[PDB]
Amino acid sequence: AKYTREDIEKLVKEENVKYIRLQFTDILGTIKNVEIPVSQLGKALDNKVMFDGSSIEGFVRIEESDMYLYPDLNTFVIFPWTAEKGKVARFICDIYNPDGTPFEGDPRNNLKRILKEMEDLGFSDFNLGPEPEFFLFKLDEKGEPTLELNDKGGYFDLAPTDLGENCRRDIVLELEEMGFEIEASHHEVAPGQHEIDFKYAGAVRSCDDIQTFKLVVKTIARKHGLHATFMPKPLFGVNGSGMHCNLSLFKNGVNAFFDENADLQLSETAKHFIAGIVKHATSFTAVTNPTVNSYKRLVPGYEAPCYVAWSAQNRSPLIRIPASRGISTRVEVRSVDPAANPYLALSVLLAAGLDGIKNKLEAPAPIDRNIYVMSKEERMENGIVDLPATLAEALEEFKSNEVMVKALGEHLFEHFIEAKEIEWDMFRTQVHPWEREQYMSQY
Amino acid sequence: AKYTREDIEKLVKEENVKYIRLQFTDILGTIKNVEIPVSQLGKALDNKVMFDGSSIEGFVRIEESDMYLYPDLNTFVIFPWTAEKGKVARFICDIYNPDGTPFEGDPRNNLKRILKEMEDLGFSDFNLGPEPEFFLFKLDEKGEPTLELNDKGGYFDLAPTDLGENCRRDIVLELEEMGFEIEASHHEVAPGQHEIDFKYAGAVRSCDDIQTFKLVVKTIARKHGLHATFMPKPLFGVNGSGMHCNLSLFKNGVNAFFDENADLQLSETAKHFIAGIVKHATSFTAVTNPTVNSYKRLVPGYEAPCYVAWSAQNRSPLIRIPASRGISTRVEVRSVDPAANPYLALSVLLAAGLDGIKNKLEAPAPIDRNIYVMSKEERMENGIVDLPATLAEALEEFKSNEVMVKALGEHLFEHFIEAKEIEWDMFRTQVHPWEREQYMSQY
Amino acid sequence: AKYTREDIEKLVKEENVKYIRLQFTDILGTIKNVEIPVSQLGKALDNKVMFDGSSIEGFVRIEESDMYLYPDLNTFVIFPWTAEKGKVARFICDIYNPDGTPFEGDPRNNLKRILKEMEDLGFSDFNLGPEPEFFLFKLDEKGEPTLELNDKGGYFDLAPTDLGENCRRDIVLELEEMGFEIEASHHEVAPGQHEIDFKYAGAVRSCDDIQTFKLVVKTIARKHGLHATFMPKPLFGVNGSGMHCNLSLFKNGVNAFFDENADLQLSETAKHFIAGIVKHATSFTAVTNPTVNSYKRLVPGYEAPCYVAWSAQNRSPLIRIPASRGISTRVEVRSVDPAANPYLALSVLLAAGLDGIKNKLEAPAPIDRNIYVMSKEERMENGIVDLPATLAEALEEFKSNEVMVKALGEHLFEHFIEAKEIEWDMFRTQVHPWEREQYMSQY
Ligand SMILES: NC(=O)CC[C@H](N)C(=O)O
Ligand SMILES: NC(=O)CC[C@H](N)C(=O)O
Ligand SMILES: NC(=O)CC[C@H](N)C(=O)O
Ligand SMILES: [Mg+2]
Ligand SMILES: [Mg+2]
Ligand SMILES: [Mg+2]
Ligand SMILES: [Mg+2]
Ligand SMILES: [Mg+2]
Ligand SMILES: [Mg+2]
Repeated sequence: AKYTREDIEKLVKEENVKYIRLQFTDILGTIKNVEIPVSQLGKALDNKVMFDGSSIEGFVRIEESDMYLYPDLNTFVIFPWTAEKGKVARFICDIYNPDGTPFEGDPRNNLKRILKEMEDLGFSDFNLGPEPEFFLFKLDEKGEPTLELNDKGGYFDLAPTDLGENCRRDIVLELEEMGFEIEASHHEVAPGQHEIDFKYAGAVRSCDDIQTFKLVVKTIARKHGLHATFMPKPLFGVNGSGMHCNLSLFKNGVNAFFDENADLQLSETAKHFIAGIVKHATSFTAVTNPTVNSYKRLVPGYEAPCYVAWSAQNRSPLIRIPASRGISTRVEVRSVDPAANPYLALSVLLAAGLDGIKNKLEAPAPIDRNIYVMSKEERMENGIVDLPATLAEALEEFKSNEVMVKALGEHLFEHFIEAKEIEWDMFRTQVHPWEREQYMSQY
Repeated sequence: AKYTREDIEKLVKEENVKYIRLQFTDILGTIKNVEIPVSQLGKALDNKVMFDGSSIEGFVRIEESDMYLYPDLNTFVIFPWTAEKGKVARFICDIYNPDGTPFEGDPRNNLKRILKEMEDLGFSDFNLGPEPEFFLFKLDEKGEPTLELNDKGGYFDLAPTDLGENCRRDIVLELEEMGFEIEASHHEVAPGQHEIDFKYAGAVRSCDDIQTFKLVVKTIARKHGLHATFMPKPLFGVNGSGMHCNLSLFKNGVNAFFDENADLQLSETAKHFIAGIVKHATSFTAVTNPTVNSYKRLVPGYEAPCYVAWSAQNRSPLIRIPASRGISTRVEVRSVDPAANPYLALSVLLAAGLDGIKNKLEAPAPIDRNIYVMSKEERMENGIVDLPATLAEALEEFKSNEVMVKALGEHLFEHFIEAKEIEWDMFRTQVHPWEREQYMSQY
Repeated sequence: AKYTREDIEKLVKEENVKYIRLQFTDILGTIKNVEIPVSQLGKALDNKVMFDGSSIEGFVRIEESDMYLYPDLNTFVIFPWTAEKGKVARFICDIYNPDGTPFEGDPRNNLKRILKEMEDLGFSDFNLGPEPEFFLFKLDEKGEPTLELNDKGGYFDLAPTDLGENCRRDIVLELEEMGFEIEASHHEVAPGQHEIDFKYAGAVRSCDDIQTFKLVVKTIARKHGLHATFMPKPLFGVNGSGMHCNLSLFKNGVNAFFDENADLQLSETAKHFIAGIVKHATSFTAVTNPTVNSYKRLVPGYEAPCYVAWSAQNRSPLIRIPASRGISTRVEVRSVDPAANPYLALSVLLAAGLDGIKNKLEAPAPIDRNIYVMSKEERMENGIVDLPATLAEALEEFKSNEVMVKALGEHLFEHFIEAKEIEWDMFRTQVHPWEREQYMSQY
C-alpha cells in the first residue's frame, strides 16, 4: 500500500493537480484512458466513475457496456513535463462489472488470475526485468513522421552529444522524477534505435511501468520534434526492436531459480521453467508478437529469435540465462517484442513456465551450437523447431495449445483471436507496392 | 506438318526476312529467346544453333550448360508490325541435350510427356480454350508505367471508341495477320481490363499461342503508349485478372466429354475428369498460380475461385461446365491465371484429370448453392475445402501430392520449388508500407 | 591518486549531477558508453553495473556476452555545457569479465599491458603529446554535413575573427573548464582545418584525453551548426589530417632520451628507440592508419609521411625530433592520424620502441635531404622504404610482424584483422563515380 486515500488527497492538493488521467489497457495492449477534472477525484477514489467497458476489446466492439474504474492508489503518478496551473496526474485503474465483480475481458486482471495461480504452487513473487527497444524518426514540415532516423549511432555508441537536446537522456531524466528505477540505457545496434532497461519488478507493477514507459517515451519524443515507435520491424534490412523479458521466480522471498551446487548454478525449478517455456514457445508467440510486422523481425541475421532453444552464450537464442547468479539468476526470453501487450505477454509466459514446474517437464539440452548455419536438416535431427513464420501460423498454434489458451481466459481469448484474424486477413488481401515492382512488368 | 523445310525457306526469302527469333519458355513461364540473322537460318533449321540451356531454370542458374534449339516448323510466324528491311520472324524451339536427347528441364517438353501419357489411355486430343485477361496502364513522361488505367469501361462495355487508336482492337487485328483464330474479345469487369478469347486448340499449340499472345499484347500496347500486364492482382479492391482454361478430352476424334443421355449431357469420362481435378485442385494451385500476388486475386468478392467445387451456374466456381454441348462440351477451370506458365499449368491440369479417369474417381455433387455466404462451418459440413491462401501454403500442398509432383518431373519440380521458396521468402521478410501505416504510430 | 569514492560522492551531490556516462572504447577506437541515472551511481562505483561486452568488437560482434564496467575514479569529469537541470558526468571505465578478470579484448587494457613490459625493462613513464587535426564543415538544412568548409583560413592564420561564434576558441575554452591542459592551438594548412595540441601526459591519461577531445570537439561543433571530422583525408587535393604523436620515454623520472653531451643531444636509449620504430614502421602502419581513407592521406605533396626515415629538419619525415631538449626531448611519429584508436596506436608504437631498446638496435643515418625528388630507384640505394600504399598492404605487413601482433594480443589482433579485412573488401568491390567518369564513355 504505497499510498493511501489521504496520502493521495494531500498530494493532489499540495502539488496543485488539476487533471487526472484514469488509465487502463485494452486487448491490443493499447494505452486507454478516461480523463476527469480534479474536482472529481473524490468520485474517482470511490470507484464510482463509469465508462464504456466495451472499449477494452478494441476495434471489435459490438455494444456499449457500462463499467467501473477502480484506481490503484499505488500507481498514482504525476507528469513533470505538464506544468503550471494544469498539472496532470494518473491512476492505472482496474475494471469491474456493474455488479462489483472484476471484468474478465481486462488483461491486467488476467495477469492477476495467473499470478494467483502462481501462489497456489508455493511461489511468492514473479519479477520481470524488461528491455524495451524503440526507434526515433524525424518529423516533417507538417508533423508527420518520416523514415529519417534521429542519428547514425551504433551498438552502445555515444549517440547525440549531450549538448542541446538528447531524447534518450531527457526520457530517463523524466522517468526518474516520476519514480522510475531505471537500470541503464544505451544506443542500439541499428541507427536511431534506443534502449532503456528497467529494474527488477513484480509482474503487475513491471507491466504497469512498461505501459507508462511507452507513454513517456512517445510524449517526450514528440516534444523534441521526433517520433518514437515500438513497431517490431519499422525498416527492412535494419535491426528490429524487441522487448527481452528477464523472468525470475521466488519462493518465501528467495530467488527460486538459483542453486549454488547444480550445473550453471540453476535449480531444478529453474530448468523445469525452461522446459515449460520451450514446450509452449511456438504456441504463445501469437501473444508475445501480436502484430503481422512482428514476424518480419523474427528473421535470421538481425539478432532476433528464430528457433526454440536456450543457451548461456549464443548468436541469438530464444531463451538466454544471464551471467549474474544468486538473487539475480534469471531466465531471459528474447522473442517478446515492444508491440506485445505486457499484461497478456506475461500471463502466457508465466503459464508456460508454471506448466513445466507443476508437471516437472524435462528441460532440453543447452545449445551453444550454431542454429544459424545448420540447415533445417540438423534442426530436425535435433529438437530444434522453428517459430511460426507468420501471424496466421502463430494463431493456429496458439489455439491448439490448451494451457496457453486457458492462460488468457474465455473472454480475452475469444476477442484476441477475432481481432488478429481480421488483422491478418486485412494484410493478406492487401496489394503491396513490392508486389507490382516484382510482377507489374515481369508478367 | 504445317510447314516444311522448303516452305520455310521460300517464305523467308519472298517475305524478305532479315531477323529470326528462336524463342522458348523457361521454368517461370517467361518468354525466352535467342535471336539470329537470316544468314543463319540454315544452321537453325539444321538444329545446330547452341545456347546456354541453364537459362531455362530462370534465376536459379548455377552453371552454364550448352544445349541445342530445335525449331518447330509449325510455329513459324512473321511479325507484321516489324516492317521494311528489318522484317522479323519467329520459331518456337524445343530444347535438346548435347547428346541429342530432349531436355527434362524444358516445360514445353513436359507437356509432351504428359500428353503421351494421355494417348496411352486411349485419348487422341486434349484441346484448350484460354480466356487470358490483362490490364492496360498509362505511361508517364519518361516511359515507366503508372497506376492510371487506359479507360473507365465496365464488363462488356464499348471501351475506347473506334476513332483514333484502340489497343484491344489493334491487338486482335495483328493476331489475325499472324494467323490467330480468335473467338472474340470484350472489356472486362474492372476499368482498364481487357480479355481476348482464343479458339479451341491442341494443348501444345494452344499453350504456344498463349506465350505469343502475351508478346503481341505487350508489344502492341507499348506501341500505343500503354503498358500491358498479366499480373493476377495489380490493384487492391478492383477485379483481378485470371486465365480460365476450357479443357476438353477427345477419343478417336470425338469429344469424349459429351453424352447425350446422361445428366447434364456429361459422360462418365467427363465426370471422372471432374473428380481428378477436384482431388488435386489444392495441390496444383502452386503451378496454376505461381506468384505471391496470384493469391491476392483468390480473395472472395471479385468473381475468382476460392473453394474447390464445380457447378454449371454459380457466383464464381472453381470448375464450370459451359452451356454448349456436343463437340463443345468442356470443363472450365477458373483458378488458373495469366501469370501461370502455360506449359506447366496444362501438364498439371492434364495429370489431375487423367488421374481421375484412370482410377475412375467419383465426382462430387454439383453445387448451385452459395459458398460465398455459408461460413466455413457448412463448408466443413460439406466437401468444400478452401484453396491455399498463400504461395507458401500452396507449395506445401503441391509437394505432398505425388501424382502432381510426378506430373512435372524430377528436374522441373526441383527447380520450380527452389525458385518459389526463395520468391516467397523474399516477400515474407519484406516490410511493406501498409505495415508502417498500421503500426508506425499505433505502437 | 586524484579522487576518492567520497570525493566523487560529494562532487556529484554538490554539482547536482543527474546523468552519468560510463564510457569506454571499442576496437575501432569508437567512443562508446552505457548511461545510467545518478541514482545508480553507487552500483556504478561498486563495479556491479553490467553490459554486453561484445560491443567492444564493433560490427564484428557475434554473440552477446555479459561483462562488468570498472569506473576509473580519476577519469571523472563534468561536462560544463550540459544544462544545470540535467548535469552530465562521465567515467572512463575498464572492462572486466564476469569472474572479475580484465577482459583481454579491451583496448585500454592492452595499453596497460604493454606499459608493464615498459616498467619491467626499467622505465617509469611514457608520455604522449598528440597534435590532433580536424576539419569543420557546414551543416545544411537537415543538420546534414556538406563539403562546405567553415573558413578560408591558412596555416597559422588568425582564422575566424573574435566574432560572436568561433568554434576553435570555444572548444579550447570548454576544455579549460573540464581540467584540460592545452598547449596551444592554431589553424592548419588547409582551409577549415584546425589543430589543438595538448600538454604531454601519461600514455593512458593522454589516450583518454584523445578520446574525450574527439567527443567535446564534435559536440561543440554541432552546437555551432558545424560538423567536426577526424577523417584522415576528407577532400582530394587538399591537405589531410594527422594526429602527430610526440613520444617521450622516462626512466627514474628523468627524460631517458636527452643526453647533455651527446651527438644531437640524444642519448643511446633515444637512438635505439628510433631504430625500434624504423624497422616496425611499415608493420604497425595498419594500426596508426586503420582506415582505407587513411592511405589516401599518406601521399606525397601534403606534409604526410610516405617513407620510413627520421630527421630534425625535412619536408615530411616519418620520424621528426623537435628542437627543445631536456625533459622536453621527444620523438615525433607523424604517420599516425586522428582515426587511429589511441589505445591501440600507443600500444603498437610503445611495443616497437621497446623492441629497439631491449635488442640494442642501431639507428640508421638521418635523412636530411629531399626524399621527394629521389626516384623510386634512388630511395632503394639508401635505407628508404615506402609505407604501405593501401590498407590491404598495411594489413599483410602487420601479420608478417610478430612483435607487433603480440603487441595487440591474440584476441584483439584476431578481431582487428577481421574488421579491417571485411572493411577493405567492401571498398575493393565498390564502384566509384570516378571509375564511371573515366570509363563510361572512353570504353
Ligand atoms: N544486442 C541486442 O540485444 C539486439 C536486440 C535486437 N535489437 C532484437 O531485435 O532483439
Ligand atoms: N466475368 C469474369 O469472367 C470475371 C473474371 C475475373 N476478372 C477473374 O478474376 O476471374
Ligand atoms: N603539422 C602540419 O603541418 C600538418 C601536416 C598535415 N596536416 C599532415 O598530414 O600531417
Ligand atoms: Mg538490446
Ligand atoms: Mg537482451
Ligand atoms: Mg472473364
Ligand atoms: Mg470465363
Ligand atoms: Mg599540424
Ligand atoms: Mg607536428
